[PDB]
Amino acid sequence: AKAIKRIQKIEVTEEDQRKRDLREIEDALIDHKEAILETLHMLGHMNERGVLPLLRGLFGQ
Amino acid sequence: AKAIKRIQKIEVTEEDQRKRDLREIEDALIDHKEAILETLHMLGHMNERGVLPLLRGLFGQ
Amino acid sequence: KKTITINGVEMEASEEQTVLQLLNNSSIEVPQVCYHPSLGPIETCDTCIVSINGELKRSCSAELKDGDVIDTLSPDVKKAQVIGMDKILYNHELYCTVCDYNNGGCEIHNTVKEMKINHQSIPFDHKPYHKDESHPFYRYDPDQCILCGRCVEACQDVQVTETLTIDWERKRPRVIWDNDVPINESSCVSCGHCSTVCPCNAMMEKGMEGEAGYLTGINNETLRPMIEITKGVETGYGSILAISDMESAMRDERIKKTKTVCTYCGVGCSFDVWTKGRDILKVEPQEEAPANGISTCVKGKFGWDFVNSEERLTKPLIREGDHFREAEWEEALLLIASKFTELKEAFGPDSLAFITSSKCTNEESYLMQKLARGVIGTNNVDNCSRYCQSPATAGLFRTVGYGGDSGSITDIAQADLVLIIGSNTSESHPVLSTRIKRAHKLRGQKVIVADIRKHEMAERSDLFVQPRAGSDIVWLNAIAKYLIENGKADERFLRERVNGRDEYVKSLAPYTLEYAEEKTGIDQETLIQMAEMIGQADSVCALWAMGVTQHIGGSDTSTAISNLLLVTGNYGKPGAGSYPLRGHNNVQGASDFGSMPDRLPGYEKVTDEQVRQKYERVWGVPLPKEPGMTNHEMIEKIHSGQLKAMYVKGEEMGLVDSNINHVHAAYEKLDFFVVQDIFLSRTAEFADVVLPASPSLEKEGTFTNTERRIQRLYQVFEPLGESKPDWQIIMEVANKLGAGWLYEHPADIMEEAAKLSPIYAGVTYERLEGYNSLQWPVNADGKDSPLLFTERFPFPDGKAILYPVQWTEPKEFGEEYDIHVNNGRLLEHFHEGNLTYKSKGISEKTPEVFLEISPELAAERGIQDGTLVRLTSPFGNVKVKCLITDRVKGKEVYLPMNDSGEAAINLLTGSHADKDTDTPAYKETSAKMEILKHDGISPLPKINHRNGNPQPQIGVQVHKKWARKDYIFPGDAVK
Ligand SMILES: Nc1nc2c(c(=O)[nH]1)N[C@H]1C(S)=C(S)[C@@H](COP(=O)(O)OP(=O)(O)OC[C@H]3O[C@@H](n4cnc5c(=O)[nH]c(N)nc54)[C@H](O)[C@@H]3O)O[C@H]1N2
Ligand SMILES: Nc1nc2c(c(=O)[nH]1)N[C@H]1C(S)=C(S)[C@@H](COP(=O)(O)OP(=O)(O)OC[C@H]3O[C@@H](n4cnc5c(=O)[nH]c(N)nc54)[C@H](O)[C@@H]3O)O[C@H]1N2
Ligand SMILES: CCCCCCCCCCCCCC(=O)O
Ligand SMILES: CCCCCCCCCCCCCC(=O)O
Ligand code: SF4
Ligand code: SF4
Ligand code: SF4
Ligand code: SF4
Ligand code: FES
Ligand SMILES: [Mo+4]
Ligand code: NA
Ligand SMILES: [S]
Repeated sequence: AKAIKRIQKIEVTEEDQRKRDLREIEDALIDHKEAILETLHMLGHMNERGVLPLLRGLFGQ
Repeated sequence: AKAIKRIQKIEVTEEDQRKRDLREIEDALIDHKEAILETLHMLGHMNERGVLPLLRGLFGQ
Repeated sequence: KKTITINGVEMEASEEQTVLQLLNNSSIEVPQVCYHPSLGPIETCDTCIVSINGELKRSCSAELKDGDVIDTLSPDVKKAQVIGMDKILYNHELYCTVCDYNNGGCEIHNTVKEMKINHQSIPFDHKPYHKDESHPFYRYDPDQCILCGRCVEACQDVQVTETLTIDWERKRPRVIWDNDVPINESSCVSCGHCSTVCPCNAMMEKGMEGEAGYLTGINNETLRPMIEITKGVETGYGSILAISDMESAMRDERIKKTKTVCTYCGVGCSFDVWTKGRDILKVEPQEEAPANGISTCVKGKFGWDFVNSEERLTKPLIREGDHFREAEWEEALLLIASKFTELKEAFGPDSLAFITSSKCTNEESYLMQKLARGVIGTNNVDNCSRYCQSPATAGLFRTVGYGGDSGSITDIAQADLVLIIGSNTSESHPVLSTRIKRAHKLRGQKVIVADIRKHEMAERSDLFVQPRAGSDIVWLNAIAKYLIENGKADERFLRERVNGRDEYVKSLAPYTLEYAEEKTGIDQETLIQMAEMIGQADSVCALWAMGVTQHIGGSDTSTAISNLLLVTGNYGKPGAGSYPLRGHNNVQGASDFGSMPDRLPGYEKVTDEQVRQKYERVWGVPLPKEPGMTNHEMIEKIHSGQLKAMYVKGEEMGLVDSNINHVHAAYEKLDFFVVQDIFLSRTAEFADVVLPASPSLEKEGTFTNTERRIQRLYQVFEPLGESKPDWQIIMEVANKLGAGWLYEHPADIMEEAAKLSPIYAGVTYERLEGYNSLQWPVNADGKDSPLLFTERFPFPDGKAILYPVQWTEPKEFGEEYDIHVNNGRLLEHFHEGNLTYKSKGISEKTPEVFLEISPELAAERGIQDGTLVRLTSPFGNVKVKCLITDRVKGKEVYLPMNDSGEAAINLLTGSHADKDTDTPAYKETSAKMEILKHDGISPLPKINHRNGNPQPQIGVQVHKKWARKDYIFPGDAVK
């Protein structure tokens, strides 16, 4: 066909890009699932032990 | 019936596995709900006390 | 034969020419800051001080004699090594934790570490010079320079550019570019050699600056006091060297180092790409690289900017009237399947042509032809070898039977004589030419250059003859006639290994010295010298390129070169052979995998019913029996309503086919046009569908270079956006047509193809892992063929064939066209510059095309640098600025290909092609020149390498350093 240069780009809406970015963060959590799960267990123990409430009170007051 | 060995596995799609993995992370948050809630309260106080803004500025500048 | 005793223990010496070479093989600790195996000994660092028979001597230069008592452990030898290191440390500041060269491979760093050094006797004193950061690609930091001369050895004796020298005669020596000019304004060709061989950060790539380290991003304003604080605090070198080692280890998280094969020319340079995310930090050459070693040119070392160009196509484009619509991959593939099936049903399978890219991999060439023959059902396949070495392979097929070079680049560097015909070897095959230049400069290799333009090879040649364009076969036939008749031909070789001798001598009848002098213009006396040099040389490598083949008699002139080599007995032995230099990075491999209308992979003829039947059983479908169209012929068949579709991958046909006005006219007529490329090329503008392809760095696969050397490339980056690697695209197009191909990696494509192609039978990805390579023919046992025709020639009787060839007069354009427009490439630019214009650094020193006018023609037409002229031929016209230089003579001008519009050389060229291979005769272009503007800025800036002033010399001139008053040999520090 004849020579053309103009390209009409595909519309990536604000909401579409937001989903792509959030999905990228979701995939990173999925990849580091074990590390997150372990962090949550560790965090749960810090709360059971005196640690998290003590820090909440140290900054609270 | 006659002897067969071939097993036709059930299709776990990429999106199905993503939901399973995210749901596993959700369940861990639900289990450590109190610890997370306590961390958030402590974090809120760090911000009120101007500790988080100080750190934001220390790294920002 | 030699027996020595090192450190008390005695052991026999093998072929180790030096004491250091033996110590290294024996795994004995010895510092060697200035020793790099690719360069050889320099004797500048003075850290290899070992005691050869009680005498303290530099082991890198010390020759290993029989019965030598070498000691590398006594307190005096160690006290001498530390003294040599103290001078290195006085000229180099250690700041490793915040240095980009602290990547575990720094020779100063690891030597200070190996020597268990904790203090520095001579404090670091800054040199009285500023950093030379003028060049776009690399920079010089004189304060970090240890004056080892590794960069000087590389520039002078390895690269043979001769820009770098060390001003030893100065109060505080430093590396100088030309006669101490800024790097950017010097003759520095930007090859990268000096940065590669530098043992520290003294010469580094600007890509590495602030990127490699975790703390190197800290602005020099804050980082400088940090270094001064650390220097003062420092307890010992070993303490802060451990801190720097931990940080160096951490860099492995960020920096990714991946082996790849250069996407540019046929030299086949392989190297590691250092990438932090998507940023290319540096192209790090490796000694293990089979074709190049540590050698690179500006294109492979620094011309990779295009991979990250904002112009990279990331989405398929479907034409929607007067514009391109960005569309999903599914709709683009569905449309290609619907239209390809439509033209195949209504007009036949032969109404669809397919163009393979010699930029793409062997597997991608194989899949394009499997799509054309096995899926569409046509033999209309081809690649840019049509405009390139089709005449050279036709010549080799007629005489020696294999469509490739006779040997390796190592054989070229070994040759007694190198005959170069119509080949700008240092600009088109830079790393291959470094082997010839070094051999001529140091080993005394004879170099004969036959060319119409005085290029680097012509300037450095032992004999530079200038024959008239197209007359090359006339002098080639005359050299053979004189050598045969004067009894100087290798009659022993011709006897048992050659056929058609008497018919050959009958065809040489018209080519007498008088006829050659008359037609070529080379006098009879110099013709005698050429014949004597060729005949008396024990081993002769004949390297030819587009100066020979881009002609009407290009196939015949190529055959004449092979015939001459047969006569002089230069085949089947190391250091000799026919070397038609392969153009693209993978032109050899694209042809090797059947991207030719007449042949299937492994060069097995299409019309061969036995070959076709083999592929029918494996592919599960019948193959078309009749051959197809050539790349050039394809536009004629569109113009005659025979070709309704074209699938062109990675080929800029809209600018590289001859007579681009006729090619563009054909494009408007064409029913369906699919262009697959990494950018919206000139050709892609005429496409109905453009598919975003991924370049070499974004895919895996293999390339076959000029030496028939199959090399594997590893993926550096993941494919950008929705661009897919070419094999994945070709496979997805075929699958849309019901092919059902199930490849998962190019290695799957290679396994299928190795079984079918006999010359690739033993090729497996396992045999090509890392820097490993295989030269074809590779039998199923994995045994490759580095040197062809050692045992026999691949013909039924094992004998080569002398092929009768006639001179075909080059096409005459007419009396009105008095300018012979010679055309070619430039060292820095690759063709129209679709890849190299994206490189900002290359564009900075060569921003545009230019027309080389001789000082004679410039005087006659009143031309100055920048004069806009209009070359007009019977096919089109170009408007181009002028550049005066004695590189071009009389009425022959030179127009390089680096332009995509007004000055596109293929607007002048005609559709006339070689009579046997249809290779467009690009070196047979005439035109008339009309002045348009008189005053204009010169098209070649002051910073271009061609505006330099090299300082040729043998070595580093280390004797000048020893002649100084301040020089005291570390070994001499006894009393
Ligand atoms: N830097 C760079 N290197 C490249 C390329 C690139 O674009 N840039 N392209 C690659 C490709 S695809 C190609 S094919 C190869 C080949 O590359 P070469 O063939 O080495 O390159 P060109 O300069 O096109 O060759 C033309 C040379 O032959 C001379 N010449 C012209 N006509 C005649 C004639 O009739 N007789 C004689 N004796 N000499 C003649 C010209 O003056 C010039 O020296 O280079 C590859 N290497
Ligand atoms: N006047 C004149 N004309 C000539 C010549 C001459 O000497 N004089 N030389 C002739 C010869 S020898 C040759 S080989 C041709 C060179 O002509 P081509 O073979 O067309 O060469 P390049 O201009 O390098 O075009 C390469 C194209 O491939 C694209 N590309 C790069 N990497 C990839 C990849 O991985 N995948 C895909 N799909 N595309 C990619 C680039 O963006 C570019 O558009 O020129 C020919 N034309
Ligand atoms: C110190 C460890 C900090 C870990 C930060 C975790 C960030 C969690 C992001 C959660 C994103 C939710 C995804 C979504 O809402 O779509
Ligand atoms: C230092 C403590 C770090 C705690 C990390 C918390 C991670 C939060 C994960 C949030 C996941 C959201 C679930 C979802 O989007 O489906
Ligand atoms: S060049 Fe090597 S020795 Fe010098 S500061 Fe950098 S890492 Fe250390
Ligand atoms: S040409 Fe330039 S980059 Fe190459 S070795 Fe010489 S000075 Fe260094
Ligand atoms: S610039 Fe040259 S002399 Fe200086 S350290 Fe680097 S390679 Fe050695
Ligand atoms: S000589 Fe060829 S393969 Fe080697 S770096 Fe230069 S362009 Fe790449
Ligand atoms: S390696 Fe011997 S003096 Fe440098
Ligand atoms: Mo080519
Ligand atoms: Na280096
Ligand atoms: S080529």
